[PDB]
Amino acid sequence: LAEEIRHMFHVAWVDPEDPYKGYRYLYLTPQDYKRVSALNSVHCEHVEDEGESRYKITDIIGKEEGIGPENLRGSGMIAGESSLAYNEIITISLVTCRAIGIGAYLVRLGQRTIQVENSHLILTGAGALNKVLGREVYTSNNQLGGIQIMHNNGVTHCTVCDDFEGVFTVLHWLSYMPKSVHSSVPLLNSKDPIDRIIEFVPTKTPYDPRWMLAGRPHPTQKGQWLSGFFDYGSFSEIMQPWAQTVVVGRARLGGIPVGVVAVETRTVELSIPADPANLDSEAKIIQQAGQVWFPDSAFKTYQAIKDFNREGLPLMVFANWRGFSGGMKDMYDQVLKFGAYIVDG
Amino acid sequence: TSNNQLGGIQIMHNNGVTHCTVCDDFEGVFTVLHWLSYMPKSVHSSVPLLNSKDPIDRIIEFVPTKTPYDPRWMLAGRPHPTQKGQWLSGFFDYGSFSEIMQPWAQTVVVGRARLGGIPVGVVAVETRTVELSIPADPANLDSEAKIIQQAGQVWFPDSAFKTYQAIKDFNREGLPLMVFANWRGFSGGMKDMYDQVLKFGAYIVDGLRECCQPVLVYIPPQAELRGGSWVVIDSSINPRHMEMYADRESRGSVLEPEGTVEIKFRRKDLVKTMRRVDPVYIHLAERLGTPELSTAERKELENKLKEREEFLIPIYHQVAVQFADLHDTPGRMQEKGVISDILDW
Amino acid sequence: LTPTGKAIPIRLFLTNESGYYLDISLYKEVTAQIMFQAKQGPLHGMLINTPYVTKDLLQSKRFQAQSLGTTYIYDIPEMFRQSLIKLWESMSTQAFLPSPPLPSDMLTYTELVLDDQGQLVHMNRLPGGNE
Amino acid sequence: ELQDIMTSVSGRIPPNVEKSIKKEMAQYASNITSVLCQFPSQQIANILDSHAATLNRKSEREVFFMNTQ
Amino acid sequence: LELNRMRNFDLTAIPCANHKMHLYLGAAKVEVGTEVTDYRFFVRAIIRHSEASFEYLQNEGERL
Repeated sequence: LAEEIRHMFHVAWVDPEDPYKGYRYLYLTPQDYKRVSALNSVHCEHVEDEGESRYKITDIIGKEEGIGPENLRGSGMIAGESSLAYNEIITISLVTCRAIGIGAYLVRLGQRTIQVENSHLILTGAGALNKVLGREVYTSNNQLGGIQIMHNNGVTHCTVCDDFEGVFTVLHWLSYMPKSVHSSVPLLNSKDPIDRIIEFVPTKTPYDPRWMLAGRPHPTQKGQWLSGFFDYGSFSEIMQPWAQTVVVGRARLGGIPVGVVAVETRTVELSIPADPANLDSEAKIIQQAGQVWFPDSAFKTYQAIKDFNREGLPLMVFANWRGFSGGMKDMYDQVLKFGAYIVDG
Repeated sequence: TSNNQLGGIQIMHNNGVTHCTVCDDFEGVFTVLHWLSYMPKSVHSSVPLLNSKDPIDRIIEFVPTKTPYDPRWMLAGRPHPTQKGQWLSGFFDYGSFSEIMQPWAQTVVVGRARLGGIPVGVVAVETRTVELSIPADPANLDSEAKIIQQAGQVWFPDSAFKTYQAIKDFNREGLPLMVFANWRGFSGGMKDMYDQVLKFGAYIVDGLRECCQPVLVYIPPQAELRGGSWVVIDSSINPRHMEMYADRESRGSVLEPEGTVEIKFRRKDLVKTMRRVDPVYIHLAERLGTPELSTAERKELENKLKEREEFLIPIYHQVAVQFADLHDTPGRMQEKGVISDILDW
Repeated sequence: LTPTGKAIPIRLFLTNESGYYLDISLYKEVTAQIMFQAKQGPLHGMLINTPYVTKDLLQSKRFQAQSLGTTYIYDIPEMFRQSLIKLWESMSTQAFLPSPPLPSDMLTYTELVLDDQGQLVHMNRLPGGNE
Repeated sequence: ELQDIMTSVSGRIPPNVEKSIKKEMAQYASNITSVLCQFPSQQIANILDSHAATLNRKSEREVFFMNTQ
Repeated sequence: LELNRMRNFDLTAIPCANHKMHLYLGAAKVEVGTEVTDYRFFVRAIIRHSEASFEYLQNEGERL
């Protein structure tokens, strides 16, 4: 707020001899008006009222630059370019302590998002809403945007304990991506050879799909190794705890970075948290069949593949989906819409 | 009991998958062709313009109100309250607005219309509290259909998608878009945030970025636009093609005034403002500002201070909030460059 | 120099941090209060009796960062390196990679700063410089 | 013709657009005696209009008006 | 020896052989409100020992 006015403005009372009768407008005494008035600081109009001559404050323009709606303008501006760029180049982001409003929107807009413990990922603070919602519903911004909301709802992609491992994840991520569009495949000599046979075989009996993908320890006589399809230790997941009937990430097969998809085969159990704000809401627990596309799965599944596509990667997909779920609510919840969208990708 | 339970108009119209519903095949084909009367023959062709019977050099009679209202009236007009059957004209041609996805997410209303016979796509905001009904899943005996109050002037998950869908949909038609924005912000509560309203705000930018024809945005009277709603539709996304106008009675900040005041109108500012303006405080301060006071007078004065100040806080709080709101006004907006000109509805 | 008969004074200031990186800030003593003039150099031009920066500036901002559970920005470049060096070793498990570089050689940064027109300018300066 | 107008409006000038226009007359002058030299019309006008993108929403432009006109 | 460029520092002269080289230990000179924060060992020389000079300067420098 324009400080220059705060310490010298006077109130134009409905009645000065009693302020509690309300106020009409704010104004400045002539020494005080004669100074912001000259400087394109505010917009005023001269007025005669209750006898005296005032420079009635009509609009505050504010000689202090940077405290007005331009900051909101700047925010959209840096959002838009990044959206096109993200579909054009690699963006990665780590939110360490808190991202608020445009900060939140830009990290979120960038999509691949890393979160340090005790941080939160929110746009507007718990205080305003608890007040708007009439009671101290929430006590900490982490309640709104912490991993307990955003990791459980698919807004957080990956989580981290500190900035360093964030930096590690950023740098760890970069090892899969081509430096530019002018650059090739560049191939590694992986320590998992390629012209080997795979020992682990998928089964009718259910199994953790990361083993089909990444390999596994020999269940009995360790330390032997049941080899998987992909290079041991090479796969870097995203969106792990939400809608686990499908799994997305990047890996390397013989040292070429790729994106990788596999399917959980046992029915997934999704926990929906209770909204303490809404007294009806109880924390539901939902069965999510394996090998099925849901509203959630189609949104999340499209995103990993799409990202790889704007990057330029070849894809090797272990495709395993039986259909869309057809119950009233989830169908009502628009799985068709995002199903249509995957086709575009 | 019926495939319509799964995919009937009662699901797809209630969730916005169906744009229009019809009673029979004949009337269906009619609806198809009726939409097309707004659409360009090809992408190489202009929107087909009509010479509308609602004249172009008319004034708009209906004025959006503090009292809640159906937004087609602001957009499409309404009947005159007194001398019926007259019509309070809306912005767009009388009878020209053809809504879609009407019963789903009614906090915002989207459709196609004509302005002086120019077809445009249109999104406007419902002002009465919406009660959105989510049906009960009969498959799951726990699920009961809750019935939720959905505030007006807010972006929800549902509202943002319907708005995103209509806008996305309209953009590929080749229509100019007119958004009569009347959003206080995005909802930041656990459920709506959990239900991913943040996600679709980023997405609209991509959607809005692809626009190839004029989009003229006008914030109608009694609307306000803060933070998320302006930022995600700033002309910066497509400066090449976007232009902006704001009503005198529009508003904009990262944060609306009540939350702004809380930071910058503490006791000190109230006391300071009283001390400058309040006659009693000056009087009190004159005596409290006296040396060599009686131990009687001193403690009473300290009491007089606590009693006068705290008792005085309400009036000066109202005075305090008005000052802040004047910084965020359209007058400043044009000078500071966030709007191009101010019109009168 | 050998023919010239033009004796110059050159207040050269040497810059070395953790690691064997030796950054030489070489200037010339140019006029009226003498002025370090060579590139772009860390604190390229300044007068000569420039009182010496006290460290507790840096210290002060790092405390604020830990208190928000994050890392101070000008400490990030070495944090990039520590993560990056640690990465080069761990990845040698996974793949045959070239030999890692020395900590001094893993990473180099140059500050980018907006001019009046919002255009980029390269600056090789000392940590703690944000405006 | 570009000397004489641009000599009498040497002041009141925003140097970003001036250094651009004044460059290319200099290299109108360097490339003279070519068989194929024409004025770079769209270039001088368009360059100024990069700086119309940021200033023009503000009416801050009446010094600028007599230079952008 | 532009020694006023550290007046906001605390340096104590120790007499020393190789009398060219005066080394000072520096404590950030601060106001009464606060206690010194910087603790640097300074070695401050003067160099005049009579292409040869440059090599001489280097070599003498390591010895020094």
